[PDB]
Amino acid sequence: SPGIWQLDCTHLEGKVILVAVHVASGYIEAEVIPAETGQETAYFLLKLAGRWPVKTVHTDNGSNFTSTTVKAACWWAGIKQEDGIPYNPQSQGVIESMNKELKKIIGQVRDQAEHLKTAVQMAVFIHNHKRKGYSAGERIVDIIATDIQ
Amino acid sequence: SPGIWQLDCTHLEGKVILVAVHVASGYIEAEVIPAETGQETAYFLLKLAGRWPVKTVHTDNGSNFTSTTVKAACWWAGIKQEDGIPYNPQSQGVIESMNKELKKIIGQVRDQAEHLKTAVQMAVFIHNHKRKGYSAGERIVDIIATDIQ
Ligand SMILES: C=CCN(Cc1ccccc1C(=O)NCC1CCC1)Cc1ccc2c(c1C(=O)O)OC[C@H](CCC(=O)O)O2
Ligand SMILES: C=CCN(Cc1ccccc1C(=O)NCC1CCC1)Cc1ccc2c(c1C(=O)O)OC[C@H](CCC(=O)O)O2
Ligand SMILES: [Cl-]
Ligand SMILES: [Cl-]
Repeated sequence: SPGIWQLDCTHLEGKVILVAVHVASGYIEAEVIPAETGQETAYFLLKLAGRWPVKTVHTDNGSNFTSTTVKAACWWAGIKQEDGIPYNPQSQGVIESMNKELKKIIGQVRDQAEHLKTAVQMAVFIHNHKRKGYSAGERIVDIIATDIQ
Repeated sequence: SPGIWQLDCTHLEGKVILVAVHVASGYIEAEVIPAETGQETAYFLLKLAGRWPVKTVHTDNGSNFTSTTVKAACWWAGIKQEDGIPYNPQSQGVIESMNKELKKIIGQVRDQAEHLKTAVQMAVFIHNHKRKGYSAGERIVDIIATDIQ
């Protein structure tokens, strides 16, 4: 569980927001891209895995699961690439709610930036710092530190 | 010191590599940009502070210290923006050595990607995972978790 992440792709303003969620904590990273491609996904995972100890990624769709570019990045970064089938139905709901939450935050900050990417990074900040009490940022660090010890 | 970061800018292939170093751990994040501008620096800090609890940033030069765009991002993200004067001369040496190390790693991976940005992210990965025995990635998480507790 310390090492398990889930990919998630959502759309706004004719652009794609690619999100990785640390399952156990709810901590996220995100970026705006013109379109989801294998190359964009591969690069995003390479970034993520240099920053956090990513053991397993549940891909967001079959195209990213299939993509040899994505598989190559997962190989490079030592990530187990897995499907994203919601064997637990709770997971669909969790991601749906998360996408709705993020879009709400982006709306709340949208006038504070010209570019969507800026607003998305503001939303990442607010999401990760929000106390639910601990924040997602606190939880991911505690979970991983506990694992290291 | 859990919240103290240092900016560092280095050049390769006619491009700029912007680096943030977590001082106590040596953990890094980095990006390739066409040129250092206040806007590029501001966006980079916004990303960083959404991902780690950034309390203080020692800016890499006087232009980024002065920049009202950089100050705006530091205001937004709750970061204390400070100068980067090496009152401790060991700071110069540490950064210079870090730049040399990163460039060495980039060279070792350079043929594994067409684009410099990919090679830089590979270098970030290798640097953060390298055991020196703990890695910088382990050190940052331990330092921050101890602080939360
Ligand atoms: C078909 C993929 C292209 N490329 C093939 C390649 C080209 C030359 C040498 C080796 C390899 C190779 O297969 N290397 C092993 C893989 C394992 C991790 C690298 C690798 C790559 C992937 C994603 C990227 C890249 C790059 C790049 O070549 O730099 O560049 C930035 C781009 C940014 C996101 C965006 O713009 O979509 O994401
Ligand atoms: C002079 C800065 C331009 N901008 C002014 C602005 C424009 C409209 C509304 C508010 C504000 C405003 O001052 N907001 C408060 C600040 C506090 C954090 C945002 C803000 C900004 C900064 C860096 C960026 C941006 C953007 C943007 O407007 O989206 O866009 C992506 C760009 C990517 C890096 C690159 O390409 O250089 O980094
Ligand atoms: Cl945080
Ligand atoms: Cl790591």
